[PDB]
Parts: sequence; C-alpha cells; structure tokens
Amino acid sequence: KPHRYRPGTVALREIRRYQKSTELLIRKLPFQRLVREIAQDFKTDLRFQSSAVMALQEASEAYLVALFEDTNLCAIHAKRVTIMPKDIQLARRIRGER
Amino acid sequence: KPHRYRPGTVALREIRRYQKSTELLIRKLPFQRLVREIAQDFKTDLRFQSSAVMALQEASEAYLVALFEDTNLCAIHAKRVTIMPKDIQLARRIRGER
Amino acid sequence: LRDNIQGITKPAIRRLARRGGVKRISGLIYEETRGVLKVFLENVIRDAVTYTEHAKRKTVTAMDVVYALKRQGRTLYGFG
Amino acid sequence: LRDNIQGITKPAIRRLARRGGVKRISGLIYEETRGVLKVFLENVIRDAVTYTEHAKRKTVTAMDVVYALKRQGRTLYGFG
Amino acid sequence: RRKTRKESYAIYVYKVLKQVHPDTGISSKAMSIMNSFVNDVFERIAGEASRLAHYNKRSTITSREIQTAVRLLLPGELAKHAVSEGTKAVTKYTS
Amino acid sequence: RRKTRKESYAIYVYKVLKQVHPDTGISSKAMSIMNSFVNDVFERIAGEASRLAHYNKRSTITSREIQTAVRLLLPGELAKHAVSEGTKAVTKYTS
Amino acid sequence: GRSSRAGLQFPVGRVHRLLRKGNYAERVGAGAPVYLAAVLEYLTAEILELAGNAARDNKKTRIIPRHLQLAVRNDEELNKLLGRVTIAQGGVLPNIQSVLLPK
Amino acid sequence: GRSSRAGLQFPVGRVHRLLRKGNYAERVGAGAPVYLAAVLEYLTAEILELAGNAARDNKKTRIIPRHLQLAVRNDEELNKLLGRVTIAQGGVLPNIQSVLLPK
DNA sequence: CAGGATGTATATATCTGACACGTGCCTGGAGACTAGGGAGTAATCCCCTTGGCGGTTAAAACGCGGGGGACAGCGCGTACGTGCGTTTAAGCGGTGCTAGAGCTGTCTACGACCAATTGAGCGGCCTCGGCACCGGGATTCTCCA
DNA sequence: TGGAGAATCCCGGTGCCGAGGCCGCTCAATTGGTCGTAGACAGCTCTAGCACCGCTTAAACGCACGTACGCGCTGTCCCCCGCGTTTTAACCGCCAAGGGGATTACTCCCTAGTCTCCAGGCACGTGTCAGATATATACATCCTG
Repeated sequence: KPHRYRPGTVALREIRRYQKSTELLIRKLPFQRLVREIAQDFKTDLRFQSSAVMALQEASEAYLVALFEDTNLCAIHAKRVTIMPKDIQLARRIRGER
Repeated sequence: KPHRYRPGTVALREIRRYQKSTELLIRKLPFQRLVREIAQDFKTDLRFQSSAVMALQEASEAYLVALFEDTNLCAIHAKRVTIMPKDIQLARRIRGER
Repeated sequence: LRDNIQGITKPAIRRLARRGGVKRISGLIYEETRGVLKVFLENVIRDAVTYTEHAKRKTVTAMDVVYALKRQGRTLYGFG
Repeated sequence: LRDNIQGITKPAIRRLARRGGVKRISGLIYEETRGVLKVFLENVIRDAVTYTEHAKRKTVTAMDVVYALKRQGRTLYGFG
Repeated sequence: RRKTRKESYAIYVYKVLKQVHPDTGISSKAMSIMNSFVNDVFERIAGEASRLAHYNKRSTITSREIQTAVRLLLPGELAKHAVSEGTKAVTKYTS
Repeated sequence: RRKTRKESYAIYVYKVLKQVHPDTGISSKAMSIMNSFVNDVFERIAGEASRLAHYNKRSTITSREIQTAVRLLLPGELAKHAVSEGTKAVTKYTS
Repeated sequence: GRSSRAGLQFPVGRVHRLLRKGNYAERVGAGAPVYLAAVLEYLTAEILELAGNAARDNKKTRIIPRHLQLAVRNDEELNKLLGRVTIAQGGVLPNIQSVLLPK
Repeated sequence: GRSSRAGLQFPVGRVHRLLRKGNYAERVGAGAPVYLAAVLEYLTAEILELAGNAARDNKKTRIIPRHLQLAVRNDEELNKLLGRVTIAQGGVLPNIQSVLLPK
C-alpha cells in the first residue's frame, strides 16, 4: 500500500509552513499584469516603479490574509471548518466595507 | 381563553416601533450616573454640561445599536435567530476592537 | 458613586436590540452588553477628560466629547 | 491587457488562506476572493493614480501607493 | 450684553435650502447637524489639500490641490459633479 | 555626481539600537520600516498637538500640547512611560 | 462681494480666512476658497434636497434630524462619505432581516 | 548640541525644523521638539528591544521585518498603537484555531 | 377561511414654543498698493522602466479515489417571550446657591527672524562576516494494521 | 500500541552581497541679538450646573405559563483534499533603447502684509404657525377555531 495522508494533516502542515514564512504568496508577474490592467481604466500609458507594484502586492496580500483570518472566525462561529462565500460576505459587511 | 400573542410577533412590533422612532432608549439619570462613575476614575470632583452627557448618550446608543445589527448578522449566519455572547464577541473581533 | 452599570437595565438593552433589528435575545447578552458599554464609555470619557484638563477646565463640555469621538472615527454631528 | 484576474490562481488563493489559518476551502471561494481583491486594487490604484496625476507624472511611484493606502487607514511600512 | 460672535454656517445653509426647497424650513438641531457636516467636510478637504501640498513640497493650496482633494475624498459621481461645480465657479470667478 | 540629501532617521535609530542591544544589528528593510514608523508616530503626535492648539484658540505648540497628544495617542503604560521620559528630558534640557 | 462674483451662496471670504488661519499651508491661492466654497455648497445642496424629499414623504415641512439620517443612509454615495458618522437624534434605517419575518 | 544637551539620541533640531515647516501651528515652543524627540526615542527603544529579543529567539544577530512584526503583534500596547498598520514582509503570527487541530 | 381582538394609521381641535424675520451695531471682509519669493517653464542629464529572448524548473492544471464534513431531518427540554400585577425611580417643575467659564486688561518672557559659522549628517566606497543555501544525519509526527 | 515512512529540524561547509564603518563635503543646525505679539495671570461678572424636594405615573421588576427554538444525534452524499503526471509560464540573467524623473537657472506674477472703510452677519427681540398631543374613528393584521 502506498502511503497517503488523511484530509486535513497537509492543510495544517501548510498552515504551519505559511504562517512561518515571510515571502509573497502570489506570483509577481500575474499580479503586475493585474495591476496594469486595473490601472488601464484610469489613465492610459502609465508606468509603475519596481517598488510600487511590490507595495501593492504587500498591501493586497496583507488585506487578503487579514480577511481570511476573519472569514475563518466566521466559519468556526457557524460550527464549520470550511469557509464559504457567505462567510467572506459576512466578514466584509461586519468590517464595514459593504 | 383570552387573547395571547405568539412568541415573536410583539418582538417584530417593537422592531418596527423603535426603528421608526428617534428617542433615546436609555434613561437619562442612570446613564448620567454611569458617566459620572466612570469619570471618577480619571479625575476627582468632575463636572459635566447637560449637552455633554446627551452627546455621550447619543454616541453610546448609536454604538450599541450598530453593534447589535452586526450581532444579529452573526446570529443569522449561524442559522439562529437568538443573539448570544459568542455573536457579540465575534462581531467585535471582526470589527477590530479586541 | 458605585455600581451604576446596572442602571443600564435589561429593558433598555432590549430596546437597543430592538432598534438594532434583533428578534430574540439570550439572557447572557445583558452582562456582555454592559461590559461593552462600560469599555466604550471608559475610552471616550478618558479622552474627553484628557481634552478637558488640557484646557485647564473642570467641566467636560460637549465639544470635548465631540473631539474625543472624532479622534476614534465615531464622528458625531449635532453638538458642534 | 485583458482579463488578468485569472492570473490570481487557485493555489495562490489557497496559500493566502493557509497564511490566514484556513483549513478547508470551498470551491466558490476563488471567484469571490478575486472580486474582493479586484475591488481593493481598484480603490487603491484609483487613489494612487490621482496622487500621481496631481504631481504631473506619468510614473506611479511607491510613495503614491503608500499615500493611497495611508488614506484608507491601511498604513504600510517599508516603502517610505 | 451680548456674549460672543459665533461664525456658524446657518444662514448660508438656509439660503441653499431656500433655493432647493422654497417651502421647506429646518429645525435648530438639523441646522446644527448641517453646520457640523459642513465643518467636517471642510476640514477633510482642507486637510487632504494640505497633505497634497506637503507631499509635492509646495507651499500653496491652489484650486488644483482642492480639485485633487475632492477627487480623493468624494465617492463616485459626487466627485464628478463637485469638480464640475467648482470648475464652473472658478471659471465664473476669474471672469 | 551625487543625487540628493535624503534626510531620514536611520543613524538615530541605529544609535538607539546600539545602546539597547550592543551586538544586534538591523537590515535595510527593517531600517526602512523603523523610519516609516518614526515618521508615522511623529505625524500622529504632531497632528494631534496641532488639533489641541486649534481647539483652544492657541497658536503655540508647547510641551504641554505634546504631552496631551502623547496621552491621547499612546495606549496604557506607553503613555505613562513616554510622558515620564519626555518630562525627564525637558526637565534636564531646561537646566 | 466675492460670494456674488462667483455666483455662490457660501462665503468665499470666510473660507479664505479659515484656510489662512487654519494652519494648512504657508500660502493659499485665490481660487482655492472659491473652489472649496463651491464644493461645500454643492454637497450642502445634495443632502438638503434629499432631506427635503424625505421630509415631504413624511408629510412634514420642517427638516428634523430623522430626515437628514434617512437622506444620508438611503443613498450609496452619501453613505460612503458618511459611513463613520453618527447623526444625533437621527435613528436608524427601517430594516428587518428576512429570516425574522414569519412564514 | 540640543540632542546632547537633553541627553537624547534623536535630533532635537531636525524635529524642531519639521515642526516649524510641517504646517502644525503658527509658532512652536522650545520644549516641544525636546518632548517629541524623547517620546520618539522611547517608542523606538521599545520596538527595537522587543525586535532584538525576537531576533535572539530565532538565533539571529540582525533584525529582519519578521522580527519587527513578531515584536509588535505580541506586545499589547504596540498592537493597539499599530493595529491598522501593515509591516512589509512581516508575515503573521503563528496562530491555529483549536477546532482545526486533530481531535 | 371567518370573525373577534388588538394595534396602528388617519382626521380634527388646541396650544405652545421655536422658527423665521426684523433691527442695531461692529468687526471682519473687500479694495488698493507694494515687495519678494514660489513656482512655472525651458533645458539637460542620466536613472530606471519597458520590451525582448532564451534556458530552467518549479508551480499550475487536471484527473481520480475516497473520506469526512456539510446539511437536512428529527426529537427533547429549557429558556425566553408575553402578559399581569406590584414597586420604584425617572421625569418634570420649581427654587436656590455658587463654582467656574468666559471676557477684559496689563505686562513680560518667549519665539520668529536674520546673519555668520562650522560640524553633523549624508552620499560614496570598501571590506568582511551573517546568512542563504546545500548536503547529510537526527529527531518527530502521522498512519495503518 | 508499534513500526514504517515522510517531514522537519539541526549541523557543518561554502560563497556572497549587504551591513557597517570610514572619508570628503556641504548645508542645515547652532548661537547671538532684537523685536513684537501671544499668553499668563489677576480680576470681575454672569451663566449654568449641582443639589434638593414634592408629585405623578410610566417603566422596571418579578413571576407564571407555554411554545418554539437551540442543540445534539444520525444519516447520506458529494465535494474537497491528497497525490501523481503533464504542461505552462514564472523567473532569472542579459541586453538595449529611450521616456521621463530629477535638478538647475531664471523670470515674473501671484499672494502675504498693511491700512482704510463700511456693510454683511450675528445677537437679541418678537409674532405666528407647524408640530406635539389628545381623542375619536377606520383599516390592517394576528390568532384560534
């Protein structure tokens, strides 16, 4: 029999891995392309510094991590361990963003 | 048998009555006594205007009502209609007060 | 004065929950709500008293309460 | 450029959820997260381009992003 | 005698109200709320224009700083109609 | 030639670090974070002292305005030890 | 006067004095108080028109704080502008969740 | 100098210049840059002490942003001071909820 | 589905205080003039952003088996809603007293300002050691018999 | 409960680039007078806040009854996780233009400052009418049969 981990151990393993790391969790070029696509609807032919897209990526990943940290509390409050889009909507409308 | 309303109808009647009115829902003298008792811990023999305690009561009732709306959303999220201290604690942790 | 937090009675907390849209209320909500209100009032009255004794006054005016609320992002219109 | 919101991939949202502490993730979380990130980035990039075009520049610097974040109550340390 | 000379916004808010609703009045508590609103929006646009002038190492608040502060602070089409109203008033004023 | 004379807080933060932990150093990104932190809480204490001077119809920022701004902005025993440090420094500076 | 040179109802001179004596910059341009008074007068006219419609729908002819609160919370842009703002004696918006209504 | 007259490491004259040129008040007193430099030095010494302890606990002799983030998010007073602040390349605190652990 | 009971919206009187308007006056805004420096604009430099290319390789996409968790149904009890009667402070008005807020006047110490000087701090460069990485063993946790 | 396997931690060894210290220089901080307004302080007046008291009555409190909702349990199924395989695009190193940020020089126009005057706006009175309340009436809704 080949070895096989049970569902939830590797998830906790990568919780402990990514809560110990400091790196950026999104790839840099897709985020940079997304930033330039969003900025194309405000002013055409814009340039970005190398540190501007890094600042946007740090702020965006901190925002999304701190929103998932609240989504997880909203999921645990409903006696679940799965997060759902209604949990994200609840966290965003309790924070005062909708 | 005399008349008897079912549990939940007069609650909705009070919701429609107090979401239509603009009065202060805490009594004036207990709130003013609570304000002077809290202010005793910061400076002895203080003094309040009549308008300062009304501004404190307006802000406190607005804070508690806007917290009870979030508490109701947390209760409804867990497929309940009763609000509980776990709903208050979740609403304050998501808003960022603890 | 001692123990005026019980002046925020259970019917007053029920009226504030009714204005908040709450249909059914547990019995342990009242002590949690009294603690939350005491924490809020401590932070606001502490800032208002700091604004008051900076001015070398002995009376907490409504402007000091308005400024103490304005510096917590709970700006209050109606009192100057 | 067209449709680079799918460049925020499914394992990237899973890595951000693992850093957020999330054990199990529904399958509809990814389009919701992409919409949330797009709304956040629209608001920040709109303010950063406003700060940039006030200075009569064509380049969005890192200081424009830091100021655009600072005016949303999301102060960012490390870029000036 | 008289006490003190409070600079409120009440007569200008009353002129604006008489020009949008000629039969509607306003209470004193509502006039205090509108005065607090005008002071708050004033010191937000003025603080943001000050902050913009400080970022670009300028010493002057001009209509370009006030216009950028209005585009930063007001949401959506509020910032589209307020910039048009201010530009129209400045164009009228310099004539 | 040389570019420009960018003032920052890096050498004072490094002197403070070398008097607290004499064998621990700092990174460039950490020095940028500490510079941003010092500029941030400088702008908070100064923008609260400015408001305290404006609210009382005063035109001078004094150490009493700075002390009141420190007691308003810092939480708990930060505003006790920072007030004690600042009072000690102003006392020994006036001597 | 400068309020009537620009066509405004708001005091351009008083806004100029508050910008000069308000510790905002070392110099204040001449079109800055005109622009700021025009923006303040527009933003006053919007909330006043919505409050007057909310007063007329309540069959009243005077604006009370309830009509200002209804005006600012029944509008997405004014609620985004005034999200962190409490209006005194304003109340709340009438809103019951759909789960609390009976079958 | 004034930095060494007061017993400080932070620049009292540069803080005085930034107060005089920051559009904060019409005049700036003498003891106010001294007080503000002392408060800035205390608040730098606290975060640097906690960051040096967190750097020594990971067996390192150099502060990286991770140690600054650990220093500020563990300390209650600094976490209330820096609640709405993102530190770049700081990560998060190691924190797993109790319901997610194996039973 | 039907009718009684209860609550709430609606229409009329009536009464009050607050609001809309009128009046004096004063102080702050407008006009005119002068000086100077901030900023607008042109010109030049050189940094650093964008685009392209090619090999590596790690991450992403996709498919699949399975288990465990979400969700729905069901039952039980307890705790919360409703209502009634008793109690208790709140609210209101009326009065009195005085602390202190607010305003004015006078004086002086303190900060703005300006000019001369110099050393503190900043950019550049140079060096070496803390750390990132790599390979190998050691402990630790998980999972299935 | 224990052994196998996978994962993570630790422990030495190498290379490297970024921290840390030194050097030259320049510009901002310091020092010294001079002045003129801000504010500290004394004094005085008047508002408004605190304290008390009596009375009415509305809200709070306490209790009884019952229902409906929270919560625990069980069953089912389907969806998400772990893993292996194939693909794709990120990434890193290198190179080449060139756009535009950044700095300097210079001119000039716009705004601060001062002084003079007067009218717009504010405090204070004042009448009248919009709303608050009382009260009867009509419609809407809830609940139990």
